[PDB]
Amino acid sequence: ESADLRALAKHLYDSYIKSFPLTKAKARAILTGKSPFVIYDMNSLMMGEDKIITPLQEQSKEVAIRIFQGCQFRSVEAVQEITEYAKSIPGFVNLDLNDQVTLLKYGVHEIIYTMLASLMNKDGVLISEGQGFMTREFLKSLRKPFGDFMEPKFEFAVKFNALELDDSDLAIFIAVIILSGDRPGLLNVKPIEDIQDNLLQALELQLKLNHPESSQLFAKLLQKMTDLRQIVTEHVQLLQVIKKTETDMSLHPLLQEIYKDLY
Ligand SMILES: O=C(O)c1c(Sc2ccccc2)c2cc(Cl)ccc2n1Cc1ccc(Cl)cc1
Ligand SMILES: O=C(O)[C@H](Cc1ccccc1)Oc1ccc(-c2ccccc2)cc1
Ligand SMILES: O=C(O)[C@H](Cc1ccccc1)Oc1ccc(-c2ccccc2)cc1
Repeated sequence: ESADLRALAKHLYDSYIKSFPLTKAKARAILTGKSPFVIYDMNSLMMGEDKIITPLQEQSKEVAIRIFQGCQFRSVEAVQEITEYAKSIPGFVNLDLNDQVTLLKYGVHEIIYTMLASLMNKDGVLISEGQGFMTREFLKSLRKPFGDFMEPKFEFAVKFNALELDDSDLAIFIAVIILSGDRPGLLNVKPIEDIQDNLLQALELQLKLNHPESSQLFAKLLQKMTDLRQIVTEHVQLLQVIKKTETDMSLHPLLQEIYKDLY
């Protein structure tokens, strides 16, 4: 029933609003003008780092290393809030715990990038809960291989943002991503597909109601999941070049655990 689906949509949204201080609405409100300092080069980064506690040993490290060490902090927090949102998805806590961990290891960064897109435009990304703006070309200018981390997230975000989703849309779309039945190592595929198919109905209903003059938005949205797997795939391959060139780069053990036996 359309009444059941709108209930599921509403449930996911209320749960999404509860778990994620980063919302498209707030991000868009900052990019609309409804103030942030701009890091566009080395000089402006140093000025800006002050205006956004880390040990002195970590502070004395290379700029490139420091930028990706610090994003890690918001990253692991995202993985925790994403994990809690997952549990609030009907049926998920009833999956086998091995399958719960597997969907979540494969899914968290696709969601992180989906939510990250709200903060990017074709020129830069809102940082520090919207207080700052770091440019895409300055990220590209970082020492190799660091200059290559972010550029494929920008290319996705420009296209993902062109669809003008609401948070109420994204609440369902990210639930769909977590409950993907074809992740490697899933024991019970069909209970997972059982929930997702029902989530794909909610998402379809939600797009027809929220985007009535856009007939194939659903199709475009579902394809972006291919973009996200490719961005994770690329991102992980880059982490190993970072294990071979960089050593002092302090990876976070939860990120280590997620990136084990993955793609
Ligand atoms: O903590 C931040 O605000 C931040 C950071 S941390 C940071 C930012 C600028 C200078 C030093 C550290 C970050 C780094 C990159 Cl390459 C891209 C986006 C970044 N952001 C924005 C961001 C938003 C959400 C999430 Cl999960 C991670 C990062
Ligand atoms: O610091 C945090 O707890 C979160 C972590 C998080 C990151 C991605 C998805 C879910 C959670 O990161 C944020 C990133 C941006 C923002 C934000 C807030 C207001 C306007 C724009 C961005 C808030 C939190
Ligand atoms: O993998 C992740 O969770 C993050 C994702 C992310 C990266 C930038 C902005 C928002 C999210 O990307 C990273 C890139 C490099 C590193 C890192 C940290 C310490 C040592 C080596 C690499 C950690 C995270």
